[PDB]
Amino acid sequence: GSSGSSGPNARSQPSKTLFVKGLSEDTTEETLKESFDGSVRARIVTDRETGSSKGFGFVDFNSEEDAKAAKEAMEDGEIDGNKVTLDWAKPKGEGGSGPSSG
Repeated sequence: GSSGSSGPNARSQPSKTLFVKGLSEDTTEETLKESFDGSVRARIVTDRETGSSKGFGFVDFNSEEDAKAAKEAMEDGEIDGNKVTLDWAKPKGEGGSGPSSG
């Protein structure tokens, strides 16, 4: 039962835009936006060869807070009958430099 967290629960501050991966080639920014009750806008990536929705985009929020609160909601949500994974749009680097012990 013991359940409870504080803050973003990460090393650095959270992101305002939520990364949504696992959409349907048809999934439009429209269905992606609504999916998150609170967001202000939505974006979807498209291929340059085929010119069709790759299957992932992003959801812009007024603030990291609103975004997070929306992430937990759609945490296990599925857009257009398809499971989607929400993750904080954050880079990585030239491989793996940053988080370490010694």
